[PDB]
Amino acid sequence: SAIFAERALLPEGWARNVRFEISADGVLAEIRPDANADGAERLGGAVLPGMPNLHSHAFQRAMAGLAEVAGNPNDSFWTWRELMYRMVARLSPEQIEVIACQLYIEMLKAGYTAVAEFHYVHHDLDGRSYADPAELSLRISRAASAAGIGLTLLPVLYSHAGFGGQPASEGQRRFINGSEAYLELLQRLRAPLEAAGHSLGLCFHSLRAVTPQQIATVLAAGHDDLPVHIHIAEQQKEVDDCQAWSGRRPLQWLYENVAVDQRWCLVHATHADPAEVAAMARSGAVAGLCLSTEANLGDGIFPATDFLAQGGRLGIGSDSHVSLSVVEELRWLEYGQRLRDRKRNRLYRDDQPMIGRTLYDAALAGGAQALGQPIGSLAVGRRADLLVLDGNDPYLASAEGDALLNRWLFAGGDRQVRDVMVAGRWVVRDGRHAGEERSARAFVQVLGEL
Amino acid sequence: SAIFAERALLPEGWARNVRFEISADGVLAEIRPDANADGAERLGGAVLPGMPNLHSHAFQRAMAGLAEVAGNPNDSFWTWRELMYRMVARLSPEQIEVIACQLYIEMLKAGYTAVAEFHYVHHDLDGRSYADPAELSLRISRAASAAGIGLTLLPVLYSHAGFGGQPASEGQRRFINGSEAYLELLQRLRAPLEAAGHSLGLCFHSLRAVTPQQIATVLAAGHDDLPVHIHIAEQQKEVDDCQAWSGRRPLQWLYENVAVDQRWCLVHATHADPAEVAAMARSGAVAGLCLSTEANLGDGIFPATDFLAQGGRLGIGSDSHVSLSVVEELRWLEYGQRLRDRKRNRLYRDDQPMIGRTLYDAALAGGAQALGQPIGSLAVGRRADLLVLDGNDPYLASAEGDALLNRWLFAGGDRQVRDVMVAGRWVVRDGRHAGEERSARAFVQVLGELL
Ligand SMILES: N=CN[C@@H](CC(=O)O)C(=O)O
Ligand SMILES: N=CN[C@@H](CC(=O)O)C(=O)O
Ligand SMILES: [Zn+2]
Ligand SMILES: [Zn+2]
Repeated sequence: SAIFAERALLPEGWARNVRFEISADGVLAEIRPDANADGAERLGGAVLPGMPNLHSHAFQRAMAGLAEVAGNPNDSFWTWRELMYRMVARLSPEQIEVIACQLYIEMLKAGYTAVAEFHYVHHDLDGRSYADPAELSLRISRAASAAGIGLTLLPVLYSHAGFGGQPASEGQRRFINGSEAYLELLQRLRAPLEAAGHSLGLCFHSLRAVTPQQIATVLAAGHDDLPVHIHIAEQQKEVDDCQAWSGRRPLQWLYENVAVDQRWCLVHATHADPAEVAAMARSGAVAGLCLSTEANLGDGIFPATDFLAQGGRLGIGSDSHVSLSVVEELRWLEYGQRLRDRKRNRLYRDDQPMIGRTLYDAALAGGAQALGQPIGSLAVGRRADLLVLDGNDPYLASAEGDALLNRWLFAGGDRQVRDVMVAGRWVVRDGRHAGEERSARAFVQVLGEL
Repeated sequence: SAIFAERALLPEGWARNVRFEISADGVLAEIRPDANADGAERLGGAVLPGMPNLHSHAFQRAMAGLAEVAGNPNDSFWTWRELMYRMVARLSPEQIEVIACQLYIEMLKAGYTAVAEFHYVHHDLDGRSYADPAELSLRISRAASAAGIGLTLLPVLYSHAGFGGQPASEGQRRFINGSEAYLELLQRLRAPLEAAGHSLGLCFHSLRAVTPQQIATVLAAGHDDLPVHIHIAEQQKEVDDCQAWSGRRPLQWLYENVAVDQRWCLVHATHADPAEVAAMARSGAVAGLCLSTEANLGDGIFPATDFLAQGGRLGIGSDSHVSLSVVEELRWLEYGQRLRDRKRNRLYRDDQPMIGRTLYDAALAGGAQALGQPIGSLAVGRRADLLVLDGNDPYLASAEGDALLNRWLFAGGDRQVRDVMVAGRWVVRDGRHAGEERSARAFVQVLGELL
């Protein structure tokens, strides 16, 4: 089928009167600027590539905002995690699926067209495996199918409570697999994920949760085409503990011991010294920045200006899902750099002075790379994932090109996203998703159960 | 008239089945918890007092988001300011009113029910006064009335380009009044403002823009019942320059030379050292925190936890209007403290662990004080200014009490605000303002004219 955009952000920049042909399998087949609409569906506003969400723990949306209660004069990431543990202890397979489906609907409405699910809840309530060990992974895939969002599933290897292979704690029992069970899970998942059109990646929870020898095992297992994700250097405590264990910082240790490259997504990477920042940018790995969660958890501020100046690659994730907003993540990525430096206009390129466009270009590319999917740009052969902004909005209607990105990302909000397409299929129209009522009804029931 | 809420945040806390009686003049006449909804409008979700917006420069909304372009390797507040000066040089009285009306509609949709307009654009393009010196102030009052938002107009005394009574620059010419002209402007405004149900306050632009003697003149002029607002200590450069001028920091200087009290709103106050924070808290002045604008301009992070812990009073303002969101300001107020300390759950009270409720309670109280209006709480004798959240939203519907505030402020957004009432009149219903279509058409045309 064909769609027609008066304005669209193409790989070479903004274009006018672009007619897109989309094949039956949801792939961009033809892109012609300066064309006639000729029968094609005339879109209602400016068209951009959809934004990949490169980091998600779906079930956490259920408790989003609920952990904002002072129980200590020094509440932190670590007291929060205790609360997150107590909540994950109670989740049934059915509740996990309902929460995921609801979350993916909200993601779509925000302009996220594909998600990397960093999925570590594997087993039953007492830590025993389900009859089908892939139970919860399969439910995540079905939820994504139900919402219609792109999906890279990252089943997570989690084995230990801390550096040096500390025994897993009771709070972590639903997460735990040895390497053999983990590799078997990856194998079980190939057939169903392939049928769904969904993607797969390798994933270590963190250097706290797996041993160096386990990393070696998984990396030698022959899945050499898959993305590799890991939480790293999010909290100073992890840095300190790594130092006491190895005499190295986390990112420093990773680069000394593992052949980190473009396959890799380093989630957070918050506490990266100048040498670590340099190593990251050189490697072509993607920094997975989750700005709203990092602020919510008091993680700190990433050295994004230094990283970007050295050619670093990044993308955004909603992580704990306290925020589901492309606008908020990109805006406060920039604003955090401004608050630190006490200056404006921090994240731009030598060839691109526009801040919004710099942020959007970056997150699109990093996100696509991290998910391992053919997305993040409107070019022939890429998947037809896109969003349509509000053409009747006075700020956007009066703006042109990159000025329009600035109006949206810095002066506007989520409501300016009106229509959302994933793999050639309209999943949000005029702010509405066809599954929203049914999902909200099931979701509110689950919230009551929790 | 009468409305009925299944849940409402009253001054004593959350209550159920609250019937509100509203007088003909839009004042809360009776508030009855655990009542029935007979002959009263059944409200569609949780009811909260409306949020005062304690600091606004309306015209800046027209340029919001457009100054996000690297022009230098390390862009400054002062390069932005020159950019703002460039648009102000073009604004007509009509454009001013149209921008303000549109802005105030958007504010209402976000849950802001009253605004303090920190208004310093006074004169014609060449710096000469309009035939009616109050022309542009009156335009602001007329726009607030068209939107239906509560208004405290703060005409700004602006006389100088810098400490020590430096001559004002050409770019500042539309702002400039001497003390006597400013005081006459205040007198001219009293009748039309009261006729519209609007309030007035005293306002000095900053310590850079007025002299100590001008401050003394204005404060001695007999308007002892009005709020007093001032931009202070926003940028490190102002701190450095004040120090070079007086041997004192800006807040330190103000407290040493002026009787600062509960009438005062100190806008930004970002660079406050420990002694200055203590003096602010002890004085009962309101800190006017404009979080989105402060982040956008790279001002820095206010010591909100230290200030709050000592009994400090605060409220929020949208300032340059890059953001129009009660959610965003309160959320990033807390989050800024989290990023600085690398800890969670920062702004709480000894008697209130709930972060959302701590933030809302504080901003309501400080906002109301700073505006000098009878707002900020649902109590008999206060104005019927309120918002209704979305009762169909699954996050809110499944929450009770302060948990509901946490879901909204930390996990939700502006769209959860559905209905908004100011002075007993519905001005937003189901997310829609009746004047939005007319306003947007005039507004988009003005944007075309300016840009
Ligand atoms: N924001 C971090 N969340 C992590 C916590 C961890 O790294 O242990 C997690 O959900 O597993
Ligand atoms: N955020 C700063 N705005 C101020 C600038 C100033 O203090 O000169 C203003 O609009 O007057
Ligand atoms: Zn994570
Ligand atoms: Zn201001």
